[PDB]
Amino acid sequence: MREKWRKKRMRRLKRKRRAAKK
Amino acid sequence: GKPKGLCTARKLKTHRQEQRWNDKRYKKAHIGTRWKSNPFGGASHAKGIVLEKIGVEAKQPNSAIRKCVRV
Amino acid sequence: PLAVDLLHPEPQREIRCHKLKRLVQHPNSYFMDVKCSGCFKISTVFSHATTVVVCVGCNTVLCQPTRGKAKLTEGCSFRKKQ
Amino acid sequence: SGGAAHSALTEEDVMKLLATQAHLGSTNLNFQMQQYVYKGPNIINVKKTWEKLLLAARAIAAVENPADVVVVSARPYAQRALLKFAAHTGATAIFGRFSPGCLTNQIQKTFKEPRLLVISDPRIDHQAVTEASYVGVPVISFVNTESPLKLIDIGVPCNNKGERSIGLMWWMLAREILILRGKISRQTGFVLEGKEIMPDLYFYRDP
Amino acid sequence: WTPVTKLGRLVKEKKITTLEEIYLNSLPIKEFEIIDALCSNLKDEVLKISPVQKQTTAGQRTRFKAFVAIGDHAGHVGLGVKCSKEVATAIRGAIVAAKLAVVPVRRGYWGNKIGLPHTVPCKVTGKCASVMVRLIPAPRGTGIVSAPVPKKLLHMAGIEDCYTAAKGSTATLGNFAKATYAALQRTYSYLTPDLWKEEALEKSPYQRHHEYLAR
Amino acid sequence: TFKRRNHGRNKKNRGHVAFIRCTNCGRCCPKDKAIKKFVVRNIVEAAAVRDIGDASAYTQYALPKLYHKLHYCIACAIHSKVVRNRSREARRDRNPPPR
Amino acid sequence: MQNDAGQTVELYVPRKCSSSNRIIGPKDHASVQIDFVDVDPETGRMIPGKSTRYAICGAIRRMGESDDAILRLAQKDGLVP
Amino acid sequence: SRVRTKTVKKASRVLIEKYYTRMTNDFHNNKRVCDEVAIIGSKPLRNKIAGYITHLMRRIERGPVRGISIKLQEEERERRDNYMPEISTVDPSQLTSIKVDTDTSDMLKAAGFNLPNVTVE
Amino acid sequence: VRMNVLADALNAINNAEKRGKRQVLIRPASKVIVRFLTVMMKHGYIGEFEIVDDHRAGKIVVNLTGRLNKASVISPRLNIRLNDLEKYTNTLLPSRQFGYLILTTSAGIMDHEEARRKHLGGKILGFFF
RNA sequence: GCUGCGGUUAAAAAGCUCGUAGUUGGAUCUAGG
RNA sequence: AUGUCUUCAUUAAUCAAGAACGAAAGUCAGAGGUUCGAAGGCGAUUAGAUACCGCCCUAGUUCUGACCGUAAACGAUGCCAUCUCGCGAUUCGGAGGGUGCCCUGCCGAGGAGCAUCCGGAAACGAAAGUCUUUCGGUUCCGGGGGUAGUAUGGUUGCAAAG
Repeated sequence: MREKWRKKRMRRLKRKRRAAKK
Repeated sequence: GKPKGLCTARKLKTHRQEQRWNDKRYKKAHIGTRWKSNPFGGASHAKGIVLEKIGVEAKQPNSAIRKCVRV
Repeated sequence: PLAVDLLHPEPQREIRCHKLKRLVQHPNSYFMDVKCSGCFKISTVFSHATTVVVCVGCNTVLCQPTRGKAKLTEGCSFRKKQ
Repeated sequence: SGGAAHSALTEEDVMKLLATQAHLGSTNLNFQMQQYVYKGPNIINVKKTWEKLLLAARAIAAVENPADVVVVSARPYAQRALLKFAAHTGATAIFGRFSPGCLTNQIQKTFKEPRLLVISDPRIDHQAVTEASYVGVPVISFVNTESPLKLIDIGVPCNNKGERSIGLMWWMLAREILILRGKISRQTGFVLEGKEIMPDLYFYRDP
Repeated sequence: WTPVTKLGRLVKEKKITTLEEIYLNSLPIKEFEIIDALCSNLKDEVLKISPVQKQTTAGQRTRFKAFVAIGDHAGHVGLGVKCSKEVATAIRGAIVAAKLAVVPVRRGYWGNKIGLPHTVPCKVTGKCASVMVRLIPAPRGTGIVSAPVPKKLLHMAGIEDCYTAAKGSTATLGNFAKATYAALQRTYSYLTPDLWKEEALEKSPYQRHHEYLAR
Repeated sequence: TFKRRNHGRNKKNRGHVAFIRCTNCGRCCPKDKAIKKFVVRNIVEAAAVRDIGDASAYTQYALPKLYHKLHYCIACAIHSKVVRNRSREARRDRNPPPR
Repeated sequence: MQNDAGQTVELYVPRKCSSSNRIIGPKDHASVQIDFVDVDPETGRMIPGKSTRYAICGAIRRMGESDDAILRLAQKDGLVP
Repeated sequence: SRVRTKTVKKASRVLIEKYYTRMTNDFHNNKRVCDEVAIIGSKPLRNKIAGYITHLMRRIERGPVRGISIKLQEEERERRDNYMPEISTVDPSQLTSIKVDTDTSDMLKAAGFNLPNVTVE
Repeated sequence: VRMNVLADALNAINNAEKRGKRQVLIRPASKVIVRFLTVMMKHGYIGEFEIVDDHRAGKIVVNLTGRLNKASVISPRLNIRLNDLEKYTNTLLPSRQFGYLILTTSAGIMDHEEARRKHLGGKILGFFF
């Protein structure tokens, strides 16, 4: 539960980047 | 383990070339953007003009202000 | 032991060794003349027979297949062949 | 042994073995003791026992100074046998616990420099075997069918687990050492200064 | 000096006069006076003194470890290590340990067998933890192609010409020296064809000079 | 560092083992890993067997027993002291402790 | 080892195990050298000063084959039938 | 408390070993003999030694005590060791009807033996 | 799948020698194995060996003299010329005084000394010392 | 790192299997005198 | 797997690309909805408590038909062949005896355990051994720590994402 939350954070950031680029 | 057959020269050479790209030195020297990224463009010396002067806080545990100039 | 005669192994060991791991391979099976009380016809039969060997005209079952050596029917004796 | 008929196994000698049950080794067997076993308990080969006993006797006699031969045992049954063997053969005896460092610690006042070491049981006296392995001291040992032969030079197959067989085997070793030394002879028997050395002397007596 | 062992008694009585019989019979040596008496040309050197610390309740307890290499430059070399509270005592104990650990080294020829042996008989590899040292024969005049630490040990052992290949954490002085020591002492354990000839076992010194020992 | 040769379980020749719910905490633990104990006890405590016997309505009545197979997860087992931590050497000892 | 113009300039020739023919190192302390006294068949007394020497290396001794190795060596030399 | 230190224990052991004859079961007697046989620098120490000596004597009377060598006890032990019966229990005279199992199949035959006394069960 | 009977045989010999055994059994035999063992015999690194026939590849039983440090196979069978024979020997053998490098030439199977004397190259087979 | 590295825990065995290209493939033909 | 004096006769091992299967969660459609239960809402505890604890519960958890293709998917150890030790137990089949059970230092095939050469930085490993004495065949992977499995491009997917 330390790097898994980093993965979750990065996934949220990637989702936001996808929404912005779209 | 690595291949050892008498007719595996292609595989050995191709694998070695492929894995050379995972080497920091080889990649640094053959990447292709070295000239564009390096300020001196591959030279040893360069000339410039002064703009301002700054003091940089030396890293811990050293305490001092090193006196550099922006060129 | 360090000194073991591999060339001439002990016969008891050779008998109690796996058929493929002997100095020279040899099957553990054999052919036998089966004699069944009655028609008294000697019939050659394989020890580990997998089919049901039948009398020629005597028309009776001599052996029954199993997982190992064939099981001779009751009342039938057998003698190994050289 | 020796390729001679005068040193062969004698009728009464083999008799004593069956009398004392010195041929019934334990039900566990060692691949290194496959040799001294003829076909519950495992019955050992009396001829091989005799030959190994003679070989051990010759090895011990090779030590011209009897004190240098050291006999070590910790089994309670073997204390009488060890004391009698030491007295008769002029050897040195170690009873009970073997203090670690006898053979490796030169500063110890218990320090000894045996030229030859004899053991009642390798497993019981494992410490002595390990210590001898540091100074290169040859080891003879009374070993049962399941005993380990690691670092054992001459293993005399016998029933060292028994109550009476151990005493009989120690008595036989002393007898052959003295026979081959000249203090006694086969015909006269085990006698010194006119006193009959009887196996029951070595046999274990319960207090 | 009052010997406390049979070997020491024999050496003091001069019934054993060279280290060669001791090595032949594989008799353990437990008194450095034996080596002192049987090798009068030994010279020693302190390879390194390094402090080691043990954490305790009231700080760190510091003891110094000394590595010493002794040799005669004529085929006998030994390596000792001693850790003690003081550098002087550590050095003395390391010298004693090296003396007790002195071991024989076999020399050989690279090509033509003319003159005295100068190099190792064959390629010999020694190891200690991670440091592995391989000694390879070299022709005359080559010198010792090696790092300083193995070079010192080879000089003490008397090898004049030798190539070296060292691998692992060679910065560990102790392990480097011990690997070199193991490689050097492998020389008289490697079985080459010239030692195939069967020899006859002779009486050990204990067997031969037993009269004085008993007396 | 690997603490145990068996990796804290009893799983050999097996891919997946169904789990059990710990008797105390309720946590899911693999059946091989969970510590099991079979407790057979008198239905009445030793201090009241005599009272129940004297109050019995029958000349000779055998008092029944409770049989419970309890599974504990590692945490609750340690907390309840069904098992204890052992030295490095004593960890390899597999014989059940004296009862 | 022979070398030079025919001279031997080895420090010493090491012993070899009587059973496996392996060199016995100067620091092989698990090796042993057993001696058996010679006996004349009839009287059964040791001949003074006469013995047979056997050396067994530490590797074999530790492997536990020293027993059988000594027995086989004695059988070869006739000390045992 | 009342645990005797190694000093007292060693002194008592040495005194018992060297002057067993003078050591009786009486504390006053042990104190007196200690006074003349040992130079002890403290009266409490002397009394502790005497008390432990009496305690040790009480056990010596019951039986041998490890760490203490007593002349008479060792004579008794060596007599028990030297005990030797009139005739061997393994003499062929006594060995008459020994019951042996089938091990005789060849163990006592290929060896070249035909023991009359052995009886195969 | 077995692909180098010689490699397996030399591995078995090496293991037996390290364990100190007096005889070792080599599974499927072959002419190459026989010639390798014959060269080792001529050079005295093994005792006599007996080829057990069983109407198949057969077996060998070799007597070990306890004199072999190592017997190894070089795979694949590289081509060695007379000019680099010296380099290969210096690379593979412990010393110039002993140890042999086995080649397979047209003249047959020999050691590097015989190959040099006859001025022959060929394919490398293995080495022992 | 072909000679010549490493992949349980330090970086590194694909979740597992089938499979084309590639790579590698058991013993056996004239030995002797 | 075992048994086989049955048949073919090299037909084999490993495998870029390619393909099947692939826990749980998750998505789509249709049935079911007991239990438990993300999210949600309350009662507690706390300085706060968007938590641990308790109560009521929605998706889900179940089935059918399709997607995704990821797990500490672990033995953190690729597959095939071979050699090196001891002991006694265990599952399956066989052989020989005795009365389903017992015996055979019985034979193979598994799955382990403790006596273990050698190996390893060590922990430890009958393999992680038979390697500077390197070299049986073959596939994949690593090259100081981060930036970062991120940006960009490509591709698959309904999406999440791979």
